[PDB]
Amino acid sequence: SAMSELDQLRQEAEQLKNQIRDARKACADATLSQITNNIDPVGRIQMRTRRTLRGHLAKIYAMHWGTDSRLLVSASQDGKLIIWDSYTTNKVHAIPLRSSWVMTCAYAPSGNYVACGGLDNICSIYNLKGNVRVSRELAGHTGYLSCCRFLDDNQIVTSSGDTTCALWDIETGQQTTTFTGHTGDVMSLSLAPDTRLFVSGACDASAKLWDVREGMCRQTFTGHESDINAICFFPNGNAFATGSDDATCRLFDLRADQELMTYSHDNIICGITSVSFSKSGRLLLAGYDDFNCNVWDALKADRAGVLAGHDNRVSCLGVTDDGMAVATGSWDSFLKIWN
Amino acid sequence: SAEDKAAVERSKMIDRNLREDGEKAAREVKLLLLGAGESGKSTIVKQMKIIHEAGYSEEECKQYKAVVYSNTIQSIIAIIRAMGRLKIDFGDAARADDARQLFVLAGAAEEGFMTAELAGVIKRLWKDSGVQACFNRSREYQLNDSAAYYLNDLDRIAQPNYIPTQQDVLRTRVKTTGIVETHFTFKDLHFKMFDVGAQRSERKKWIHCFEGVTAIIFCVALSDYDLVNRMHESMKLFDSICNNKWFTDTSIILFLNKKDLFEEKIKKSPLTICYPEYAGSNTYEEAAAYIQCQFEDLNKRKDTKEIYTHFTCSTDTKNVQFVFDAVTDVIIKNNLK
Amino acid sequence: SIAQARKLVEQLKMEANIDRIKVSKAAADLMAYCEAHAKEDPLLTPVPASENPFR
Ligand SMILES: Nc1nc2c(ncn2[C@@H]2O[C@H](COP(=O)(O)OP(=O)(O)O)[C@@H](O)[C@H]2O)c(=O)[nH]1
Repeated sequence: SAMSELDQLRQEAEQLKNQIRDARKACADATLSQITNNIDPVGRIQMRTRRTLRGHLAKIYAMHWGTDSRLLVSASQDGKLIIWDSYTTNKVHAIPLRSSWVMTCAYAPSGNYVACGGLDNICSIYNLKGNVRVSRELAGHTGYLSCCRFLDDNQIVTSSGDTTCALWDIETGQQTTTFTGHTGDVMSLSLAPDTRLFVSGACDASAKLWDVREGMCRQTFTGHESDINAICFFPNGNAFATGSDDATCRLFDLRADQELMTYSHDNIICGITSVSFSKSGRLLLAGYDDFNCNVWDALKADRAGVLAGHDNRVSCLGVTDDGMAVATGSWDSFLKIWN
Repeated sequence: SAEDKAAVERSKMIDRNLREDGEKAAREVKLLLLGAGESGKSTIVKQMKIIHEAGYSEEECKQYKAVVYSNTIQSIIAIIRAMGRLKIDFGDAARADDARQLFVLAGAAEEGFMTAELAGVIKRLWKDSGVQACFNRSREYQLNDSAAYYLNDLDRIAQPNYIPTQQDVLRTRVKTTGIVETHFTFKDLHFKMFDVGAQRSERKKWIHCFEGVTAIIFCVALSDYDLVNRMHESMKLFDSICNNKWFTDTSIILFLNKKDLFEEKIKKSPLTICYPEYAGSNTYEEAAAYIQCQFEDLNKRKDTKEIYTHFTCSTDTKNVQFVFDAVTDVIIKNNLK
Repeated sequence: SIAQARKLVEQLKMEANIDRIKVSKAAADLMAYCEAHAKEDPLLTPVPASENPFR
């Protein structure tokens, strides 16, 4: 009898899924590649290592630029957070972590704060205003902390291996809004420019758009054949790109509620650790497990370049707000600023 | 290019400090505790502190006094709850009053408080023949292995001046989601032991973070064999861990734990519960070895990797001390060059 | 199984009722944004080697 009611609910779910698939197909009159055909390709633009940041003793699992397009932070499993001056390569701060296992780091837009987290299942907030000491420790995630991003100094959104994201009130130190409905580990998150929305990558091979204020999933994006390790918003906030273990990058549109484009190349089989757009959004940068970082044309779906500075897989990427510099980080313990 | 040199000087100060931390970090042996919940991982970490460090002094034990009370209460409560499911009546009908008063007094504090009133209630319940009959059926529901340990010692624990012994502290049960790290020195060697604790996720994503750690201590509870299958569930996990590509150069150490329970339990519950194809006699020695074979056969690397197996009781400071001495030797022998 | 099966069905309904725009319009808007800020992109536009901090 319980099965009979479950059979109904299954059949209804199937019907609804078919409707969405059919509604999305009705939406496609044309494709992104078709409409951009007259657009002159980027070509091949060669970049170079303009800076090499040394002093990390282990794998670098994450990094985040400052909003001033100068300072940046990095998280290594050596048990250290390091704030760098990218111009002079001077180490501004070295922050000892109570847990040497750290999978992410973030830099507050005000520049007053920095966050990090990992297998300790905690997002730790460090105050940068002599030396640096921790301000807040936000607990309650039962899974590992994969990613975190500041809305402002009082608000941060985190994602975890317990399949949930969260909105935190840092002042109270309490979780404000909990985001549920992912069936797998959430590897990454990205806020919309206006911080009205944010998207999440996960091990369920799906990306999900969440409402920050009302605390709900709006849309769900699929088509990836493996885990989504990275996610990033297109500058206008109407689109986002996803990196994955299926070796592919996928551009999704919010209004169209579907996949616009796949960025992948035969002979590229390795997983993708990180993604970032350029300032205009024309260029999509992706960190790979093959030690490289490939530069894709977002509109033309062609590779505009390649970056190999690293002897180990590239774990993370970043692009300055001014779009002047590209930062890579890796398991080879080194950071490289490209221009 | 003058006044900004002061910043460069601070960078070099930082740069040297990283070098200093890095030198000392390289001489530290990194151990990784794995295995299912309640396998004894938290117990062993405590033993490392007990054996190779100062251990637990009076003040350290006093911190655990609250947890001792909590574990005791949570134990007797679990039995009472099971009495309903198994249709087991109280020996004395008046014990239903204590059972209610228990749940009421269990509500008085979110921490473990212990007063004469609560002690009398738990004691009278524990002595009751109905509760004892439900206890003997504990293989049919979730219950602490330290349950009878605390409840039989209740008269001592209920004391006003009571302080926890080191055995009391070892027996306590606590669940932490966050990874637990500890440091100690043995034979001039520095150790970092890592317990993932309760990490709720798909292990595939965080497993590579531990690539290159010296050895893995995988804890398995022998007594889980007759419980609903927890043993077969452990084998699946170990099958994944031992044969993992990330652990190739990592020494795989296998602890078969709670051997004290298993030896007594095998007198009643047959191994055929867990392994129906088992045609052997039910004896502590044969059955324990059989289980060992089941876990070791899971190795697909047999020509390359070796599984170092031990039969351990983790509450026994002496037995752990002896076995860890063998663990130390394996690390030295297996990795040196 | 769990009664959460109903919640998913309801979520699918929320997934189901939404405003959906034709791709070509969404695609044009992305092109429009790119071309608008194309001159402002330092990776696309080779900013003078004099002014860039890394030289
Ligand atoms: N009877 C008995 N109990 C044990 C033994 N080893 C550990 N325990 C107890 O069993 C429980 C489970 O141990 P725990 O440290 O919590 O394991 P973990 O969940 O994997 O971290 C603890 O309460 C220990 O006190 C043993 O050899 N015999």
